Amino acid sequence: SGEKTRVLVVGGTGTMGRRIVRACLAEGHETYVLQQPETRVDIEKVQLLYSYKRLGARLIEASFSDHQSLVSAVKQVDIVVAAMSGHSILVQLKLVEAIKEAGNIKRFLPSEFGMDPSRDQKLEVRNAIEAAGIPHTYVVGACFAAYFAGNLSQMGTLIPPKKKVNIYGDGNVKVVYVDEDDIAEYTAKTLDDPRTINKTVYVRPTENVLTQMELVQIWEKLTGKELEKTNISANDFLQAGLGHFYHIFYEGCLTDHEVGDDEEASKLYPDVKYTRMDEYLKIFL
Amino acid sequence: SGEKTRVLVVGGTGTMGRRIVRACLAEGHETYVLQQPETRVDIEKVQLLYSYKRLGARLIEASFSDHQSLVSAVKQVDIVVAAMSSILVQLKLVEAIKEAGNIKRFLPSEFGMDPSRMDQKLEVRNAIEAAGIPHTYVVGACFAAYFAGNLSQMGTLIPPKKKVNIYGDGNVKVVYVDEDDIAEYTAKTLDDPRTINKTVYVRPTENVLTQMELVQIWEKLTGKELEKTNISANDFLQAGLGHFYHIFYEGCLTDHEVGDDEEASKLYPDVKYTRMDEYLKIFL
Ligand SMILES: NC(=O)C1=CN([C@@H]2O[C@H](COP(=O)(O)OP(=O)(O)OC[C@H]3O[C@@H](n4cnc5c(N)ncnc54)[C@H](OP(=O)(O)O)[C@@H]3O)[C@@H](O)[C@H]2O)C=CC1
Ligand SMILES: NC(=O)C1=CN([C@@H]2O[C@H](COP(=O)(O)OP(=O)(O)OC[C@H]3O[C@@H](n4cnc5c(N)ncnc54)[C@H](OP(=O)(O)O)[C@@H]3O)[C@@H](O)[C@H]2O)C=CC1
Ligand SMILES: COc1cc(C[C@H](CO)[C@@H](CO)Cc2ccc(O)c(OC)c2)ccc1O
Ligand SMILES: COc1cc(C[C@H](CO)[C@@H](CO)Cc2ccc(O)c(OC)c2)ccc1O
Repeated sequence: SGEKTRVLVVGGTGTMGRRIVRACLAEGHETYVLQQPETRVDIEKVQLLYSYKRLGARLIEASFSDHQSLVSAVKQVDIVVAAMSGHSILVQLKLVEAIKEAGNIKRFLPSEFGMDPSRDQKLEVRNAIEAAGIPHTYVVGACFAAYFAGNLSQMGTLIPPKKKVNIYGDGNVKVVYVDEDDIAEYTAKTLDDPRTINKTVYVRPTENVLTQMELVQIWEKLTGKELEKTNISANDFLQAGLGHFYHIFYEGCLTDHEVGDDEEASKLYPDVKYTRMDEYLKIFL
Repeated sequence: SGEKTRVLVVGGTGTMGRRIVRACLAEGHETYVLQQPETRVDIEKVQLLYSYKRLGARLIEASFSDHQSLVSAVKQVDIVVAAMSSILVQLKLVEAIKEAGNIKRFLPSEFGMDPSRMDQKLEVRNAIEAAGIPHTYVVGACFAAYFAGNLSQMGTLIPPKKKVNIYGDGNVKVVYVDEDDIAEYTAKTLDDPRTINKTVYVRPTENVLTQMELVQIWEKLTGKELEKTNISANDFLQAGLGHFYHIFYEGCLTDHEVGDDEEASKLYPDVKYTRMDEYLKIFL
């Protein structure tokens, strides 16, 4: 009843935000969603937002250009999660100023969910959070399945190729492919977890640590068709986004440091039966 | 098992199309959704399409610029429903339907004002009828999301807080319909022998309301009256504003009777269509 953590989700109509909204409701949190003036005959945003009320969330109107309305919104919750487009990341600095003036917020989870930026606008938001003394949790370390697994890490499409695939290097660099729904559930589980206050939580579910070639081979075993592979060397991979890609697939930046059980999502929350990539890929068959 | 009508939905990731996909699934039709290539780069579209598979729909890949893929798609079904916007894109669909020869009925992208009073939809209708393709035209409603939830105010989709523009005297009857009900009516009519080669008017009786009636439904829900500013026809100097003028000044959705044999809520009385007082509650 009154036991619930009250969470405000900022960016709740986004790809990752909507998942976090639902994950927070499904965890049992009293879930609030920031409603931005953005009606501009955006029928998708509107109906998504109001679909949340049917599930029991509440909407809080505020505007990022109206400092006191952000202050007013965060004063109604205990915890703030932001999941902005990732100019949107730096918009969170206004959010930090409001949390700081509000004084009531117990934890802020900024818009991370990807490459650890501590190896740039995400770092600027971390520094602001830590400067203001706002307790935080940084959720990092995953490749979104929809942008990297469903297309077999090909670019410019979101579904499996039918005949041919580009392999980056030899495709033996380890990558972390995670269904975005699992990222959202780990986020909902960790945001009031005392174990993860002021920590980085790595989302590295063990069985989803895979090379690209391992991901491709999962697909070939599902379809029973060998794809024609073309290996692309680091140098042929001669704008920033291709740079993100190079750090993941050529430098192994998601897997090159081990992580402890006290800081890895699937060990912290072993009850989350995360989606393996053979299961994830079946929907495309 | 296999006594189900097979239906292909074109435009399945759009506002109406997605509703029609689900309504066909809910009606028990073996449901197919056209999967177009430019879908591949849009994660909203992709998650939508593939979520249909989890509900039991199949996807058919085809492209409008590839006649043979259209032909191959329509040979897998018995009925085709299109819900676009690109209205003229349906011409390619018609030639495909024509060549395949197996389609028992085509429902083109209508779901608004009957164009045959009022253009690109008429061109499509001419092509449908010139090819001898049996048809059903679903018309006659204002989408509740675009006209009811905003109390028919413009530039917003949610109820206003204080002011509201009343058009004329707000005494002209308009037809406000939950898009879900339009879709279910479509799903129910598409294989119904009474509606072959007919126009079906979606005009549920309790939802024939003047704008002022709609506003008063909201005031009874909030307990607050709003500031009303009336706008004369002439101040009503966008071709969406023309649509609006026809609806709220000329009353073009309601200036003509429709018979029970051609009105969806009489044809399909088990559809408990959403009344506007229920529809607006979500905004309280
Ligand atoms: N492979 C991976 O690991 C992936 C990780 N990410 C990361 O996840 C996080 C969320 O990314 P993503 O889901 O793609 O973001 P989205 O593009 O889906 O946007 C989500 C929300 O951001 C808000 N937003 C966007 N632009 C603005 C703006 N100018 N002003 C105010 N609000 C804005 C909106 O809030 P509202 O809903 O209220 O309208 C929107 O709903 C990011 O940190 C991103 O880097 C993203 C890609 C894949
Ligand atoms: N007040 C009212 O009653 C309203 C009436 N309508 C009517 O409803 C019907 C459907 O409209 P609506 O659901 O709002 O449409 P949308 O704007 O939601 O678009 C629907 C789908 O049409 C496809 N599409 C759009 N452009 C193209 C194109 N150039 N080529 C190929 N496909 C395209 C796409 O299908 P895909 O998923 O396959 O990519 C798109 O997702 C129309 O006849 C319209 O006049 C619409 C608005 C309100
Ligand atoms: C994994 O870690 C991160 C991942 C991201 C998302 C990246 C970059 O934006 C995605 C696009 O969103 C790349 C991509 C993938 C497939 C595609 O077909 C594609 O076409 C252009 C682009 C951001 C930050 C991260 O830390
Ligand atoms: C009922 O008759 C029809 C109705 C439509 C929908 C029309 C567009 O054409 C809607 C937008 O899609 C107009 C609109 C609505 C609300 C708004 O806040 C708005 O911003 C100003 C503009 C289509 C075809 C029809 O036959």
